[PDB]
Amino acid sequence: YQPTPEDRFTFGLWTVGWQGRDPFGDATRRALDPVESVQRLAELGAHGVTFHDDDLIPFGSSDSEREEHVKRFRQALDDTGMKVPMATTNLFTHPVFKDGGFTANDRDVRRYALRKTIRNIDLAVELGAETYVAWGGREGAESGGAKDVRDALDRMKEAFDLLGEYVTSQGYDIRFAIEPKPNEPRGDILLPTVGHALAFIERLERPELYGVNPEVGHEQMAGLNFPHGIAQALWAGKLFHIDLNGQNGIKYDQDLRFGAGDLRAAFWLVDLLESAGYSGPRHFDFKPPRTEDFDGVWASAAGCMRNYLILKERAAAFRADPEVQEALRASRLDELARPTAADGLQALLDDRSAFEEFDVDAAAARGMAFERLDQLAMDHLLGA
Amino acid sequence: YQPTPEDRFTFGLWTVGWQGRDPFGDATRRALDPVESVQRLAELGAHGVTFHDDDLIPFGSSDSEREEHVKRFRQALDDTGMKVPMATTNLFTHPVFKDGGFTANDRDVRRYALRKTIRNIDLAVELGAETYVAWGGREGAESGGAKDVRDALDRMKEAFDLLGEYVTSQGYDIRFAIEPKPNEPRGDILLPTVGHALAFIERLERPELYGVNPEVGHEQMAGLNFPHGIAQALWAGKLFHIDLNGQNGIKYDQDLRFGAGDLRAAFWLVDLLESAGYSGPRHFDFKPPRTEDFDGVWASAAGCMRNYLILKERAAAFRADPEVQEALRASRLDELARPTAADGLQALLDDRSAFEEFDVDAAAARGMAFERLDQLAMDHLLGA
Amino acid sequence: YQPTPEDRFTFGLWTVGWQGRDPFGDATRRALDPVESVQRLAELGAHGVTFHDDDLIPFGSSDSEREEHVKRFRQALDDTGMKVPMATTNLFTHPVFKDGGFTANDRDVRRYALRKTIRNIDLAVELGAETYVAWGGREGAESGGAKDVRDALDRMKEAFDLLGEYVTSQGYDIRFAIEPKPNEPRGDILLPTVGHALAFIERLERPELYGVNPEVGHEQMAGLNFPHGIAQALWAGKLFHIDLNGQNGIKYDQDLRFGAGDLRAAFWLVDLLESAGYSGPRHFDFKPPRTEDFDGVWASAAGCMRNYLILKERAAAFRADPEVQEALRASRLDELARPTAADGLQALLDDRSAFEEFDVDAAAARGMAFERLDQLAMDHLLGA
Amino acid sequence: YQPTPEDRFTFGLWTVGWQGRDPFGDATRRALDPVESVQRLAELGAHGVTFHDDDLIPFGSSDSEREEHVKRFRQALDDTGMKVPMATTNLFTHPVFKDGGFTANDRDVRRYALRKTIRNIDLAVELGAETYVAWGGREGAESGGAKDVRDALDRMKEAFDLLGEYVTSQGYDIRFAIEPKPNEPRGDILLPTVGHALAFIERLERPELYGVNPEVGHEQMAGLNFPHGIAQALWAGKLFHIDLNGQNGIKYDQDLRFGAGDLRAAFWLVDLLESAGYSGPRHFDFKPPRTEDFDGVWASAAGCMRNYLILKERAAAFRADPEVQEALRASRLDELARPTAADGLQALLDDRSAFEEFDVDAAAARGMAFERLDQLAMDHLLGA
Ligand SMILES: O[C@H]1[C@H](O)[C@@H](O)OC[C@@H]1O
Ligand SMILES: O[C@H]1[C@H](O)[C@@H](O)OC[C@@H]1O
Ligand SMILES: O[C@H]1[C@H](O)[C@@H](O)OC[C@@H]1O
Ligand SMILES: O[C@H]1[C@H](O)[C@@H](O)OC[C@@H]1O
Ligand SMILES: O[C@H]1[C@H](O)[C@@H](O)OC[C@@H]1O
Ligand SMILES: O[C@H]1[C@H](O)[C@@H](O)OC[C@@H]1O
Ligand SMILES: O[C@H]1[C@H](O)[C@@H](O)OC[C@@H]1O
Ligand SMILES: O[C@H]1[C@H](O)[C@@H](O)OC[C@@H]1O
Ligand SMILES: [Ca+2]
Ligand SMILES: [Ca+2]
Ligand SMILES: [Ca+2]
Ligand SMILES: [Ca+2]
Ligand SMILES: [Ca+2]
Ligand SMILES: [Ca+2]
Ligand SMILES: [Ca+2]
Ligand SMILES: [Ca+2]
Repeated sequence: YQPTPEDRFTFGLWTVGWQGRDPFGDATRRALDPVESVQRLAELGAHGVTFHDDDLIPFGSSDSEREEHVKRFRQALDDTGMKVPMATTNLFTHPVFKDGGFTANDRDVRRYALRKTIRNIDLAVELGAETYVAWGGREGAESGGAKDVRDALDRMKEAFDLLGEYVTSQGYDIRFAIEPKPNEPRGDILLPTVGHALAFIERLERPELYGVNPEVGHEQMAGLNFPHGIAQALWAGKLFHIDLNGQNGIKYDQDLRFGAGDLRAAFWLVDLLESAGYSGPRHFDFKPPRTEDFDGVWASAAGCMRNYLILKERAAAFRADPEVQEALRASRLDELARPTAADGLQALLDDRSAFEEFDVDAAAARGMAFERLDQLAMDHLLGA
Repeated sequence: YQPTPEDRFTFGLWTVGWQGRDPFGDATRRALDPVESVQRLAELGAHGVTFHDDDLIPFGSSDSEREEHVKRFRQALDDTGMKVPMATTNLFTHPVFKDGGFTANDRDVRRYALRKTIRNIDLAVELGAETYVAWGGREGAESGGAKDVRDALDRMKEAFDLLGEYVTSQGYDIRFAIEPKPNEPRGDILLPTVGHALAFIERLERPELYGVNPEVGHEQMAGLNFPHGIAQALWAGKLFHIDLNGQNGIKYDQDLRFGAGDLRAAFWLVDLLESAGYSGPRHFDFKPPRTEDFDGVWASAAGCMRNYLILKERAAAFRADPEVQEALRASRLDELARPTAADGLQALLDDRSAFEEFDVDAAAARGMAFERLDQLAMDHLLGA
Repeated sequence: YQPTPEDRFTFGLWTVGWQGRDPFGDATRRALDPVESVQRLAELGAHGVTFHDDDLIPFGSSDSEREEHVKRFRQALDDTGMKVPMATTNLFTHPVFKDGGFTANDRDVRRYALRKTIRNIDLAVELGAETYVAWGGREGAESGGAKDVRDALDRMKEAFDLLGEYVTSQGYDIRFAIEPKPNEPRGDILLPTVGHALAFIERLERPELYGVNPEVGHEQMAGLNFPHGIAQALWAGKLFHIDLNGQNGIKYDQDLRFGAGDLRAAFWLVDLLESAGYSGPRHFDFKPPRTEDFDGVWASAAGCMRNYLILKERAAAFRADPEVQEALRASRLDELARPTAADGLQALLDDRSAFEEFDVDAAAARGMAFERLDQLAMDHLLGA
Repeated sequence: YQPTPEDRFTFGLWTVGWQGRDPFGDATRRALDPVESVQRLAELGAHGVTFHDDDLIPFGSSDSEREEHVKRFRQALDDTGMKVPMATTNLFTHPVFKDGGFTANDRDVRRYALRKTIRNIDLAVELGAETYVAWGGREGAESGGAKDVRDALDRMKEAFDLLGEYVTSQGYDIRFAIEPKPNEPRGDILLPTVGHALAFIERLERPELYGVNPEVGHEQMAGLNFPHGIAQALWAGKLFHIDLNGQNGIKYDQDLRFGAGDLRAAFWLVDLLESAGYSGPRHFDFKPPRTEDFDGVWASAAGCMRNYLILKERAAAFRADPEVQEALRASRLDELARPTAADGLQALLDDRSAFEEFDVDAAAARGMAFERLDQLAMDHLLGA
């Protein structure tokens, strides 16, 4: 279960570089130079790395320092063959963003958020990124009177439209991917789920430039089914990128390594990504637990890729098994894929077998055989 | 705090008529004749009533029985002055819908679900309903292999498109409102939140014919903020109807009376509905607890309306209070409502005050004053 | 992975016999005669069956009918070799228990609950049960003023003490096991978790006669860690029985088959039961989904046992693997098992290495190596 | 609604002194000198303040610095009349406690945790504290193999027993109060709820020296009912202290000001504390949101006390209202408080009215009248 470049495994600098500070605790690890992270990730088999502006160039850097940080990072990419498929802006750490970046009540802060984002889009394009993620972690509120949500959505649409106008004006090919999160750090965050983000994009001036970047743990923090949400994003043609990790139910964002947390949902997620032919990066946005030292960081990163590969094998074995294919037919998954009334409305209205002469009791008595199907899925996942 | 017709308070026959059966218990109340419910609700001050096909006409009724049930119900509406603003189809009780109505794996069941829905749309229009709700409570799954979600969304779009074609073909003015629910009775339900439902409608052939019918307790079962979701529905122009009740967090659907459950969210919800000028029915979809007898049913129904009216008074007093208006300005809610960059992209890019000369520390130091604002909101809610 | 009698797999009559009625749906399966269930379960490899009074003898049965129902059930046990290790009372279905059995506000109902329980304890002992479960599903409230909790705990202690006095007076060897549940059907249920139940037992007159019957899905409905709760019950010497099933997080009680839901928690649970040498029944309290017909019921029941057996194999392989034993030492699990200060308080107070000369930085720098350990656990669970 | 000394309102130095750092953000406020916090809290009407060792004396302080910090703090207490009723140890911030203090796998860390705790107990007693809180925020795990829970409970009992032996040996009158939390910062924390903590105390060598310090938001993070848990702690005689704040359901620990979050549960909590005659500190363990500046910190602290006082008034008005007293009788709360069978077991067994001649249907038909009672409670809370 060894990673290959074709696996398109990527990691954020902030994942393996997380120093272990939490709401109740100081750092447990020293900061990592991005150069070292790129070298270690490449040795593990990763194919790419992603960054926030402030992960790559320390906030408040001079132009000379900025150029030096980029130069060293570019050298590490060149030394390893690593790609930079995606970048994003830090609009959450600095205290100025305490009430948001794009939807801050203070208009001067909203303007500043856009200028900081635009500067980094230019850098992202220079490093070859195809996707630019927006995670509005500070957009939201802890109390009802603090944020009029319709006004905040107007400000959020305004900002995304300006960014769309900027990329179009520069002839860039980069597309945006909005990453939903339901809460944390704000009490409630705006566009809290993949559904809210999909609905919002359809009101933007150039919707084609935007998609979603769903994260396993985020949808799970709302107790939602992550593979279902990904299916709806795929159905919309909007799965531009994805963040893989684990989460143990409704609680704070744990960012466990992928495979940890809800193992069965990880299995059905990989089954769906592979069956649907998702072709973007398989990006891990996780945090090696603060209990770990540097050796445990790299073990945790390797485990993300290993788990994806084991799950890929088992889901492929499941779908290819003739006994599973027979069970899928027994459960009528083939009939779910056939149109309900390709004959048309009038034909349906005149079809007595659809109503007047439909034997509801006979239909009701037919078992769905879903448990047998699911135990074949469990046996394949466990290699039983 | 006495209801008036202008309050547009409505109730489902199945709410006050709920007999108290739960997963672990038999009925605690006798069935109510819809005629009696219409009479009692009208005496409490309600203005309208809603129904599923099977609440008004027992499933499997002959045409003569159907006509008789409707005749008596029409007489009660006429005797009381009560309206029927909304109706819906029962696509969840009968065992034939065990795997769904519109998204059942069995194609014959999907066709039957549409024929049952169409028959009731005709009746709804005859009774004067303006909104027809779809609640796909059986659409979903308990296991991963049982339902391919992209195929189910294709079947769901197909069904909604056929229904849109049917209402258009009859020249009806009725519009549809899809009611999201994240789970229960299925392990996970398709279109689980207001966001997913809004995003789905934008892929339908005639999106203008569809909106949402969000329910307080449903969004709260995903731990989401209900007033935020309603704000996004309003922002989209899609709040066609609403279901009001209470819920105590993430657990089974409690359907408490409105005002119970999360009282502060009820306050901010009524504040938003009234400020936004929502003009549809204020419909209660709740269940008087099974501990209650018939007298407690009517007390619970009256309490729904009373609570809405007390909250309406307190939210109006809050928004009208000059001290609150000053606090809103102190927290910059006025600046949230002003465009970020009406000057345009190029002007923003050339504005040094937005970046090069923006004093982030001075901006960061400015408190938002949200706690003072929220304690004024608490004082108004409590009449302190 | 075929069950043997030594596996002590048991099932409630109400599990495979569940007819599929839910809050929104009618039965999807015909009732099962307990005789048929005992025969089918025995054919699958189960070793025992459990019952509520009302599952075995229909509520309101005459003495002759009661004797006949018992006679046929005894014949089926004799025909199959099946055991009856545990029984319990239905104090939740009948409307008289709408506000509780032992803690009903109506005193006449509390007395009746005790008389109904006592009658069935006599029957349980006659059928050979060693454990009598109490699940106070109706003990609790939907509103604050409805139940004074200190008074309800007094009534609950009174009832358990009377039951303890009754078994002691008859010379029975049967012991009680209280099954916690946090909510559903009541908004909040009294003794909501294994901790609350353990604490309550320590205030009973004969605490030795009571233990707990924790259920996987119940603790998970509070988002608690089920193996941790079982560890605390074991630590207390109070794990008298256990209910095995699956649950997908915080939501209504799903009662999926064991292995479904949180698969990693099922793995750590079986690892703990086996390592601790738990010797009671491995009882499944689950509901085959209502999508299923009779064939799917038996497939679901078989899957419960299969999953327990696969997890038993993988956890045993994990603990026996020398590489895992080395990792456990690397993570200091051996040092967790050694007393902190067997040298005593004064020796600790005078030990400069414990404070004055303790190098906190050197200790802090040592990684815990938990991720490597956990990926060995994942590899064993998946057979990778 | 102005605080008085008799209200016993207290606050932790770390509450109003919280600098606003979160998992995704830097500090938004400068550190406060404890002297200033004591002065400001006293001006607001608080009566006492509490501390962790490391809030009062910076970690790694020399003896001279330690004495100076204490001297200035003692001067501020003397200048204001403020009390120090409770203290606790910081066993979570420093990286050495990354795997716990008392239950760290590393034995040297467990010894160090006890020595750090003992040093601060001496200081707490010198400052007049009556209660010493233990919050084992780092005791727990993110993965199954990392912590054997029975061994960790042995180590936890060992540590508490040594602390009990230490206070007894010094003749101190101080008692301990264990504060449960279900998760955060560890994936799952040991003794996750008030029930688990109560059960654990009953296994300690001197149980009389230990009680609980429940926190509103903590029990709510498990979706549990906080007033119910407090009722069980009161029933056990173990409510030694309490932490008051708000929380909006199951998610990360928000620590909102008291009254925010679940307002109805705050009402029933204050009703219970006052009716039961709880006589310990009404301590606020909350964090003014990081959106706020210093003025908003003091507004938030004042709001905690104001809300407690408004709720105290409304709950007292509720219990004193003759119409509410009549409703309580109508709902049989008086019968809940009467023994079920003071006549004894044999009298119950021979009482035909308890079984043979009990009319279950007549009893079942009696409504509980809980909705009318609850709407009187809502009307009192809102002053309607
Ligand atoms: O993906 C986002 C992540 O979830 C957050 O924690 O940091 C910003 C990243 O863009
Ligand atoms: O028993 C069921 C079978 O498993 C399924 O495949 O077809 C319907 C039948 O009723
Ligand atoms: O609004 C829906 C309700 O939530 C459900 O329980 O019954 C169908 C109704 O249409
Ligand atoms: O103190 C703050 C004030 O409350 C707000 O209104 O303006 C910013 C100031 O910094
Ligand atoms: O174990 C209990 C189960 O969880 C409940 O649903 O039925 C009573 C059983 O005793
Ligand atoms: O690297 C760590 C190792 O994995 C563990 O076993 O001992 C502490 C070391 O610091
Ligand atoms: O009460 C505890 C609080 O909940 C935690 O966050 O800090 C330690 C305090 O002792
Ligand atoms: O209607 C009910 C009344 O409200 C209660 O107080 O007594 C039982 C009666 O049945
Ligand atoms: Ca995350
Ligand atoms: Ca992410
Ligand atoms: Ca509902
Ligand atoms: Ca509804
Ligand atoms: Ca259950
Ligand atoms: Ca059970
Ligand atoms: Ca807290
Ligand atoms: Ca606390």
